[PDB]
Amino acid sequence: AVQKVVVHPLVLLSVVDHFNRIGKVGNQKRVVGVLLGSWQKKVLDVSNSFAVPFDEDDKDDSVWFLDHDYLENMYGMFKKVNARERIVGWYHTGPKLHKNDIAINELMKRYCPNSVLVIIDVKPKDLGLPTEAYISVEEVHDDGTPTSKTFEHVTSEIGAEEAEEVGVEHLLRDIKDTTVGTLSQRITNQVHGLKGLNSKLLDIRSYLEKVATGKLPINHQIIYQLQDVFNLLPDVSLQEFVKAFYLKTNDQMVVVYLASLIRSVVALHNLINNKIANRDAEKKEG
Amino acid sequence: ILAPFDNEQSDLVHRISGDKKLEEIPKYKDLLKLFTTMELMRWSTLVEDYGMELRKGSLESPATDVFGSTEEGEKRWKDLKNRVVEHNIRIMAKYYTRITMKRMAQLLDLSVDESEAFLSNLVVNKTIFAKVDRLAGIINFQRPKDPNNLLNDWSQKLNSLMSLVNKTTHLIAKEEMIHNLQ
Amino acid sequence: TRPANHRQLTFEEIAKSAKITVNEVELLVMKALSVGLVKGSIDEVDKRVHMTWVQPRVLDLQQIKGMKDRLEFWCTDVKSMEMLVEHQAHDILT
Amino acid sequence: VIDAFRLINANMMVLGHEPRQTTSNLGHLNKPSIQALIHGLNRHYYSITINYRKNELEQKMLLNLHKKSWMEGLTLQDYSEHCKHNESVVKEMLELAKNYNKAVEEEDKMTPEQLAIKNVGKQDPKRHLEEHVDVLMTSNIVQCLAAMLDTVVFK
Amino acid sequence: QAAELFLDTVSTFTSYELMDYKTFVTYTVYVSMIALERPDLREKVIKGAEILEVLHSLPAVRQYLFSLYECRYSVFFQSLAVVEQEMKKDWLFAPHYRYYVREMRIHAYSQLLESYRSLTLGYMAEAFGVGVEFIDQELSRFIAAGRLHCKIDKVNEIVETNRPDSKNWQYQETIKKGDLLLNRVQKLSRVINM
Repeated sequence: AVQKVVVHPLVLLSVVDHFNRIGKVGNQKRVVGVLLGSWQKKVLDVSNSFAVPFDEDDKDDSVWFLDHDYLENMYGMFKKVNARERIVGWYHTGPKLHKNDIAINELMKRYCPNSVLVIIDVKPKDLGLPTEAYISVEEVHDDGTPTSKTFEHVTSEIGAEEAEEVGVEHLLRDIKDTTVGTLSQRITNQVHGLKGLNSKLLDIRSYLEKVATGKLPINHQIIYQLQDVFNLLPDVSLQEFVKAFYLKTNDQMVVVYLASLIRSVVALHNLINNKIANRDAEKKEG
Repeated sequence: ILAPFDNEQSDLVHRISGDKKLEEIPKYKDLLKLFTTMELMRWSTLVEDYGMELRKGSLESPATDVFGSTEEGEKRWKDLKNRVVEHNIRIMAKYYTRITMKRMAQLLDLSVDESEAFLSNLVVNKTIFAKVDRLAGIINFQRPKDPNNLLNDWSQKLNSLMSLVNKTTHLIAKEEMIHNLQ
Repeated sequence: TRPANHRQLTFEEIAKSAKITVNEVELLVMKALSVGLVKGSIDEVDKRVHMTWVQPRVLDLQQIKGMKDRLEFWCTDVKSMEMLVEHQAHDILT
Repeated sequence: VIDAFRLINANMMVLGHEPRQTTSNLGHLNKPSIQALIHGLNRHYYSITINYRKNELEQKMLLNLHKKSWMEGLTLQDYSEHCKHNESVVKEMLELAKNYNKAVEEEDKMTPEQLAIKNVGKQDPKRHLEEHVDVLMTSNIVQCLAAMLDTVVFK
Repeated sequence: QAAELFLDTVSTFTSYELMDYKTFVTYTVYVSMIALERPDLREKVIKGAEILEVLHSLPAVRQYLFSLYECRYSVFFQSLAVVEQEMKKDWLFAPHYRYYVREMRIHAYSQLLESYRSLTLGYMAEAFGVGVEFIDQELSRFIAAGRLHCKIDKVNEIVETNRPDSKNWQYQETIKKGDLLLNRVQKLSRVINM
């Protein structure tokens, strides 16, 4: 169905300022809007979006209000300026998914049979991506219901277009990477990976702590996946693995040795050239 | 079932199987099932249970063609024996890793010298891999391991670990969403 | 029952546990490999079985605490390596 | 490139007066281009200065572009293409090594005034080998270190 | 490179200034016995029509080549001794006439043990040259040098063979060339800058 979704910075800025301008008026918690984008093969692209009047009550999670005519006429109005765009799904800025999401998704599945839900965090505090992508599906199991509606995650990333790229480059004057080389290849890849892995393990720790003491709704799929995780850890004490590891490392170090030798030779040549060329400049002054 | 093993034979078997009118004739469906499942019998039970079953009914005319003709009967019985021993060889090479020679001859209902003669032409024709040492009666079915392959498998295992750990957390959050909302 | 380390088991153990003689045990494992219940490989000349992967199962609430403890002393290695790599290569960029 | 303009009327110029009375020197920081002068500009309209307002929230949000997940920084690549790439690089390194001394020997047999022009049509190994050295060292070091820490992060 | 460049037997030898053709053929066969191996000694020096036609008039050199090729090690030593006597007093071979010999002998030793696995040193006595003590001393002093990879046991007088990987030998050469180049480049570096 869907493999990857790509998000442009334009919709992010639109989400941010919509949240600001609607939350300044009063103490609302969640806001809703509709996205526009394009399809190609199994890859989805999001270009722009517009807001919509939405109301929800904190007293109960079964009462809420959206506007149909607003959405219809606003889509018709954006049609007259660019016909390539089309309705693809909706977004809500909630920190975490709510109970009513299934109902709203069913409500606006009429305009797009393959609606995709997107969650944007407006005040991130970590290095992770602010966007999360979900798609509805029907799940089946042993007993309880033949089918049940459930969300499933889809990989998301932030893309860029040429004009958008030059705009965001002009906007990001203060912050720019120091060097491109082993620096950006090391810190941006390895340390952040350790951070993310530790965070994930902490979250699963928290859920496991919630069980066998507290609420205790023992679920079995999580247990099956945990067994699969704990069974897949390799063993590094095997003799053959150690021998192969040593062989490959010894094979690899020779190349660095050779490159260092070449660099030393080039440095000596440069020193000779500079000294010879510069020693012949003092006598010209007389 | 007379065709030598190949991908075209395999997918033709898969397409020809599961016919609504095929169940009208159960014996040949049973033969197809026997040739499509795992490790197959030696030689005796099928020749003792289907030899006579190829004379009755109102469809045994190809069976009478296979048996009654002298030269055709001999050639096709030899071909069927070769096919079943090939199937046994393939399955025992898929599941075993190192085997004695006496057990190999025992499972094939034929002597040790014919066993090695039947595996030699196969291995020199580049259809299966096998290395037999006949000073200790050992047969080895596994290739030597290069240093690259071990680390490649290790890296693949690491990638699978990371992917499944990523998968678990989203389901964790979805499960938690519907119990502590209020 | 057996731990992840030292999962290799002999033919006679299977023969005693399943109350059958040795000559059939191979077929048994063969069947256990055919229907995909367990994944592994088997040797013949040395009478050994190398077992690799078995299906998961449900288990009570006093057993998951073992997994919780394993995560407990798993997270600390990641944290320690994080700190070591961060401190060792500080001046490469502040 | 963004500019902002406002129009003026010629009757006020008939009065011998000019618009945009000047009270400070922060209005003349950018000299106009010649093509703006070629068209109407100051005899028909006047340009005004421009500025962009920036806040911390949107700027902090916007810097997430091209950031990659924690998975991409722990993969250690295939151990089969890496040796092929090293083998490929070593051969061109060898050829440039063979070609170096020929250019080293004749560095001063010709007057240096035309020395620079001598390198206008054909490549020079000295500049063309350093990039090989750099990429090779970087790839080898990072590939070693990734496996080095991964051997102990997992079990 | 000498044996490589001496493939001009058929591409003319009009340079009669330095020497005559027969000496050229003897020199080229002498260096071909050093440089190249059996799959080429059987393809270029034993199959050449012109070199064989010339060699037909020189019984000594033909015998010296066929003895090595036909694996008659007993008669090989007489020819080796005669040849080294000849080249000791010869020009442009004297200053290292010993080194050449020290190859051929050990070369023959490496050309017999590579087929069997447990040949006793008793057989070598009547198959290679009389004297068990001489063979023992030569084998020991060539094992100690690091070449001729094999092993000898003296309590029962048995010679065993081994097959070292072609990565160890391809590593000490790299390390020693690196050491020499580093010494040279350091000397160059501190010759300048006083």
